[PDB]
Amino acid sequence: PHLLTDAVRAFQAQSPVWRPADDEEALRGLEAAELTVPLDYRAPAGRTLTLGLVRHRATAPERRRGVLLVGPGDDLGNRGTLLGAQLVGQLPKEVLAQYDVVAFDHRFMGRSSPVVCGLEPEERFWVFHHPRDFDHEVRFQANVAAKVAEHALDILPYASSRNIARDIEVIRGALGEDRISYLGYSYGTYLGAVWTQMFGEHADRVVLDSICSPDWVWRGLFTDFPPNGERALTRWARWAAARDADLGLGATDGAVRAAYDGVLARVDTDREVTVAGFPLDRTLARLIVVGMLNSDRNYPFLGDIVRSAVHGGQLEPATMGFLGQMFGQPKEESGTVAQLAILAGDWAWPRNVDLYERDMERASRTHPFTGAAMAGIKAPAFWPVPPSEPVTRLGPDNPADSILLVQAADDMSTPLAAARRMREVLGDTSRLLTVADTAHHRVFPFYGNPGADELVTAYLVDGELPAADVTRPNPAPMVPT
Repeated sequence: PHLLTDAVRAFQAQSPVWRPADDEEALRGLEAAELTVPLDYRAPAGRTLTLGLVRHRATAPERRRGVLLVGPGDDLGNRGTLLGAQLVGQLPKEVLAQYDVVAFDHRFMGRSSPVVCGLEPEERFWVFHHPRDFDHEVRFQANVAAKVAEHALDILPYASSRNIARDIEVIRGALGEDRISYLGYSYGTYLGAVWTQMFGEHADRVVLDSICSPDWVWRGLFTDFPPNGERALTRWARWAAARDADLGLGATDGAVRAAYDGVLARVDTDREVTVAGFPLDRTLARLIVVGMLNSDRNYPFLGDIVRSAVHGGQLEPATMGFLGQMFGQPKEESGTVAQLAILAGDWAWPRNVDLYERDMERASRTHPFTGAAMAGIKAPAFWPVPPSEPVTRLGPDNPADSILLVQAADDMSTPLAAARRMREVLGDTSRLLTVADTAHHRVFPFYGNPGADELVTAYLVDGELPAADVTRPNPAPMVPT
């Protein structure tokens, strides 16, 4: 493989102009800047892109250590600039004191040359789409690919994690830094692994939190999910069962699950279901739950929602503002497009349609909650372009001086097994912190776990790393150990 260092250097001589980020409410309080990046690092004198950056700036100039680059989004499809805004509001004070926090939207979405393809609301849910039947899902997923092929064919070969890692190198040079620190979540942890593997001599301190497995690229991300979906739903049901008095579900795990399986049984036979008067289809009856299960702090919201879907009408006013934040508005399209483009642009998906039917039916049976939706046919199976480069070979020759991995032991979308595999692959330059009795996605700083916060802060501020992997407890667990 090739780094294309010459092309990167050519774009590292930029000096962006920063101003207040006044044109978007969520970004007020930050500076913004724009930066240029080649579409194809094999063609540095050819077509270019613009990336949108934001920055906070270290609050203690006399204690400034460097810049902390935020991975450009957590879950693939989300905006890195918005993640940066969330982080500026929640990182430890002393991190904000010693680091310029810099965030960005990666190529082809949000504030960075977004690509739009005329997707319908339902097609934006292509990832967790629950199938009517296999033949109908084939048509659905193939038709998503078609719309992206029609409108984005010219950039699809250049949607890759390796290109985003080169984009990071351009950002680093444009900031004038020899070394940068990095904080990433979910897909950002795969990007962090790739960028350090390629360019890790330029890493200072690296924190990866809620870990994508290195062996997932990229259908494994889907097919490994349903068992973790099942386990996370069962954990909630154990919590709900002990609270039968206050919630409307039963007093055993199975009873609460049966209650929920009843609302699925309905949507899967086209019988009507709503929660707040807002209607639920085959996919939403599942996706709303999955989305809630990204933090076990949401367990009461989920009790509220499942109760309202079974019996009631009213939602508690807390549950309303939290649902309306999530859905109610369609998912941001350029983020869906870039997600599609990267999942298929990094790696060639199986294209035989019968493998996917076999897998869907096997998974529908063994893991009913999300098995069909995850193991089934997906739009990358019909992708119009192949990857331009091999996938990055991650391994223990990673040149980063140190990498700290942070992982909730019971997290759903990025499970403990994934973090342990990343730890194995990166080798002795990495260390893994496991936070016990915690089913939460994005632990530091969002969960407020004292042990994780203290360990990560000690690393980022003082460079302290444990001699070997460590565990920290959850002093406020949602369910017994």
